Amino acid sequence: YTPKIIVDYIVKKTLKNHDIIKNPYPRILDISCGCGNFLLEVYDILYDLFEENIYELKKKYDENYWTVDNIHRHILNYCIYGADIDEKAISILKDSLTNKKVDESDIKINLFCCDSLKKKWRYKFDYIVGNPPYIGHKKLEKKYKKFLLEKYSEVYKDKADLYFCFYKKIIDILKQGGIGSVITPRYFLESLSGKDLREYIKSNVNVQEIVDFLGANIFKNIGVSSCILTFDKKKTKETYIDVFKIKNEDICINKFETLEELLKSSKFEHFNINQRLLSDEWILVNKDDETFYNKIQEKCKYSLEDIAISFQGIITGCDKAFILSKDDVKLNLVDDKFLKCWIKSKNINKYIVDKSEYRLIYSNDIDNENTNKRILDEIIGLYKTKLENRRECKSGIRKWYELQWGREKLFFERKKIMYPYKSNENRFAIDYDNNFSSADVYSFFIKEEYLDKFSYEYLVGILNSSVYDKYFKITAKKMSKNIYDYYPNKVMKIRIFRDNNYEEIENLSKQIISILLNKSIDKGKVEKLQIKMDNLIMDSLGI
DNA sequence: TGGGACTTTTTGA
DNA sequence: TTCAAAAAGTCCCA
Ligand SMILES: Cc1cc(Nc2cc(CN3CCN(C)CC3)cc(NC(=O)c3cccc(Nc4ccnc5ccccc45)c3)c2)nc(N)n1
Repeated sequence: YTPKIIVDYIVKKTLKNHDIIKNPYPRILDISCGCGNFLLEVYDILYDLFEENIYELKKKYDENYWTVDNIHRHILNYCIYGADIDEKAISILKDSLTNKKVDESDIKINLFCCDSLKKKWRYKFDYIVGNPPYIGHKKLEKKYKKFLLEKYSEVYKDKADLYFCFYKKIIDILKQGGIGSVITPRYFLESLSGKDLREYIKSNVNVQEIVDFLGANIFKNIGVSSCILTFDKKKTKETYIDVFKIKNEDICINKFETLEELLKSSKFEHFNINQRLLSDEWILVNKDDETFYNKIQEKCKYSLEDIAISFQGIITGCDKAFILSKDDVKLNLVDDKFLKCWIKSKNINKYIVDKSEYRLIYSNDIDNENTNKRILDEIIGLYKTKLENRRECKSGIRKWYELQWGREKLFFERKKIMYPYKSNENRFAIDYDNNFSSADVYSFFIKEEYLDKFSYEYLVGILNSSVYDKYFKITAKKMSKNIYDYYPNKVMKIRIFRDNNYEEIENLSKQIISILLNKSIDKGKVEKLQIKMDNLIMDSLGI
């Protein structure tokens, strides 16, 4: 059930400036009405609009048709259209619409109980409103997904969400100069699946307003990040997008009776984006952040991808059969050549890695099963059946006791920089202990030809700085509230500089490392050091 | 007695 | 062959 305030805002956004005198026959469609939250409000708005200009319509058009008593019949005959797949909800909505007036004379309501994505729509619509469903993967049928791939190939790929196709439908059946307004999951704004959908939206319609609630709990007891999209097919030359980006994600939607008061408040920020200048990922930042990002990009002559080699952690396929507590007795059964240090995301802090509390049995170095039979029978064999259900074990590529994705031994066993893949801040650490990690920690190492130009200490010094934290978070992908995705595709794009401040930055980073490593804690001074380093970085970037 | 955050491994390429 | 992205269900406490 969509919140009433958002429904009212969407309906008013679509219908407020409709010239009922010029076009007293508007077609407003809900594609996922369900109980009919949007359609009842549309009915109320239309009834008020018709009654306000009833005598003007009576004078302009047929005098006998336009009467106050006939408004209900006219709205139900020519104006309101709803579609859904639940017949009980359709009947409830039809009863609610009939009870709005209180057959007597051929009362007909244009409500359809059908698959909206498969219906052959006989005519397009002036206005479209609503909230497409959020049910995918588990709910879809094998035959249904194949039909989606064939029919909606321009927005639907692999395991993409269903509502993508709904966008494809809403644009297609929107009359020229019409208005559409929906509330959907926000994930398509920056996910790789939505690239085709975003291109389709950009090239087919004009986006007017984007309200981005980020991780705010819009829907009660549902963990979906929602956003409101308003678009039109009007012949416009400028096509600038208003963006209302939320600031406080911990708000509840009761601050005012109207969403406009919330948007106009300090809990939201507003900025304009030129649609023609949109990239393929829809960064959607304001002017100050854009200037900051542009200056940093211009100042830096190198990037992480240019000078570093990145990789993903070990994927064992069954962690319980290979990861043990470093104090476990069964580790006496394993030769120390097979044991490697193992860390988690929580082990990663700024500039350093916590001491490994776990050991990984690098079983790929076990050649035959007869020599190390004790390890296989008494440690790894406890999950052997599960290990045999892995894809590569079935295909015959991987032995049952081997790691499914053991990567390269030498990549991990070197000096390198590690970072968690999901964090609330930049946490890049130098690994001095040849630590191994799961896929929750990514790693990279400096290329040989860039070793003299760049050092690990300097890299972690600038990367953990507040400047680079803001710089990354500007374009970073947000998947949860206060949690960003630190993945190689976005991390390795980070640009880095090298100037006369290099030596002092590296020295401050080394001081921070030395303070962090020493057992007796005096960590407060690190903050002070950090501050100084940030200053230098700003002096380098002119910010 | 109800309500949200969390890391392992499955899978396309 | 192996990369890396993203899908995905179990749990507890005041
Ligand atoms: C926040 C919360 C959790 C909770 N239990 C709970 C907690 C935890 C984690 N803890 C442990 C203590 N800390 C060190 C960290 C937090 C784990 C579990 N079980 C688990 O079975 C568990 C443990 C680790 C990872 C995962 N797979 C997923 C992780 C993340 N995304 C996913 C999305 C879809 C599907 C699966 C996951 C499941 C259950 N109970 C209450 N009250 N609150």
